[PDB]
Amino acid sequence: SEELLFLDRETVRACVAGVDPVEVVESVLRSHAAGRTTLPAEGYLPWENDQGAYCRSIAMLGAVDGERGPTYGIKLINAAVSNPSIGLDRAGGCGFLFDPRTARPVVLAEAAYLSGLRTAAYTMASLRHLGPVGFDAVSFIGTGAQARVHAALLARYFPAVRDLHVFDTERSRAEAFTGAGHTVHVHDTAEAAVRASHVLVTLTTVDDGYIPHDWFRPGSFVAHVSLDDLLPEVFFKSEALFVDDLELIRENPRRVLGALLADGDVPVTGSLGGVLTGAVAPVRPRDGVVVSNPFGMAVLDVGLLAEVAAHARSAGLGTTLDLLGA
Amino acid sequence: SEELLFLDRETVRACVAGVDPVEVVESVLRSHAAGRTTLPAEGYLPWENDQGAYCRSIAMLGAVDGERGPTYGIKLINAAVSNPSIGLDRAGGCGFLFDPRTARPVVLAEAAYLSGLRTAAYTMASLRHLGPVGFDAVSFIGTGAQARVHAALLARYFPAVRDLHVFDTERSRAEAFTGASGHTVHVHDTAEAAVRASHVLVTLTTVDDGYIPHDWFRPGSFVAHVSLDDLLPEVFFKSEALFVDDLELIRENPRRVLGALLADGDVPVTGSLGGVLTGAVAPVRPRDGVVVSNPFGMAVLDVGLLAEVAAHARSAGLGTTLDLLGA
Repeated sequence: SEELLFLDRETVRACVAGVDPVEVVESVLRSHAAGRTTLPAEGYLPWENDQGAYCRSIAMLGAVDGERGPTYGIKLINAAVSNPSIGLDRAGGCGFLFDPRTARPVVLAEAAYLSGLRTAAYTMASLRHLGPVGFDAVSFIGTGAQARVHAALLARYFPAVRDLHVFDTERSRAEAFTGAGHTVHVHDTAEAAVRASHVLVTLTTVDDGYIPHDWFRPGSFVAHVSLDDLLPEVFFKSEALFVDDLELIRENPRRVLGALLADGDVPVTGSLGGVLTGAVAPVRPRDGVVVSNPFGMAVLDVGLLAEVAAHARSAGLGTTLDLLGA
Repeated sequence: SEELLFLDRETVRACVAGVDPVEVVESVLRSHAAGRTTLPAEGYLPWENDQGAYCRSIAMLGAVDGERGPTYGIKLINAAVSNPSIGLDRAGGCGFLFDPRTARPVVLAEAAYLSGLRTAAYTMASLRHLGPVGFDAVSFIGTGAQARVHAALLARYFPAVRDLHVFDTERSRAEAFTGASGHTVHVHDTAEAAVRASHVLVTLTTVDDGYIPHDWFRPGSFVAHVSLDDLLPEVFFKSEALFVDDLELIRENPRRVLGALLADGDVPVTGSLGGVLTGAVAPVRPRDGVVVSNPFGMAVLDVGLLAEVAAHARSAGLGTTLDLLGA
């Protein structure tokens, strides 16, 4: 017999509602800091569709030798730059978990929601350890699927947050955004949104940097999820600068922090994993801006899918696919 | 709005029955020779299970611009060396096709059978062009899932083959091996005895060290080196001819004996089977020596075959729709 536990997006959502995704992200970060994760070279398949738009499949294997037992899996994320044009999310795809004994794929999950949830759970972990204590407002630049899942996790982990201050270059999207106990304030300018609070999450798709140091209040934090919004001076003038994995950042010099690392020394304080293990002291905002610049690690998605699968099994959720059919 | 066409093993089996897998492999090999493929590096995740046995996941992406236009996909194939000793096929996994316009996964198939089928189809293509003509015997070293599908394709593509000469380090596996209905199986008690019993050998083991010297081969012999680590270096060096699938791809995996030899100096590589199929290199059939075929294995062949299977499934009304989103 050859079987797959199949978890569609609505099932993955239900499982995430029933587990602690921030606790899982912190556990995998501690495993990674201890050299107890494996992130092999990605499979990368680029092409151009018939309307000459950039398309790709990225196959991201990962292993966690973690705080329960070993986990093995893959995240497969595919994107077409032309998808939004025809009403589709840019990215879509699937994740598997592998049986430690037999290496068989035993779980298949929709993965594009789980990818956004992983990113938001890292943001929450970063705010817990490195953010201002007690912030009651958050600013978003960009108000799509990523803002919705960040807002959902703010309601779970930061109930003091009652006000979201949003800007989107697509004004109609900003006006449609409702969050998750949240009053939404739509601003005419990115500047107004940043100045309206002590906590910024950038969730754009921009290539050109535009956020100067001057926009931040003293005692501010930015989760640089979109990776190309902050001007170089913000990194150099930062009160503290925390990454997920400095080697991943250095290997991606098309993003501004990676580009700066190739020009010479940058004042990187450390990794959030380093903070979680006690290898580096946390720095919360006081006089300046604390910058969090995570590249994103598929070992987080593998760790989250293992927790989601364990929940699905004990709660009898999802469908069994027979791979043979007899 | 996120639907997969799901093809289980028996459904894939049914589809392969109605297509020409060797014709599909030859077509993709010609596309590959012309540079109308993309063959990224394979993704590799190895580990040690709690029995202490070698396990791995291999993620193999590929693209072909061929008979159905551009095709994109992946084979995810995982193996544990311990599986057979607990009564499971060594390898299992899944394949996808991607939409050319959106890149979304749109077909999911069981892949272990179709993996074996692709390997066997390349063996048949290699025998058609580079084998002895009219051979009526084949030897196998290793008698598992790979040998069963090789025997299935011998029955279709080389009906003259009446006798299979087999050896397995576990004789119970060799005794269990039947081939297809037109085959007589002769179990031999050593790998040498199996090799000397015919002029065509397929190595289907999971060994890491070479043991087959040049001396074992009759003159006018052929070896399909599927298992990649069975032949000693002297077999490559003394070969009457030596054909690869992709010489650069073999170069980039020095773990395997041919790759290792290319690292150290000159090896008499004749060319690729794709090169034979397009006319870039002359075929050499066995005459006085041994002809060696050493295919590393290329995902573009899996993607081409899965595209042909998926088109057949649609036409036949086979497979089930999965919803990736739900209610």
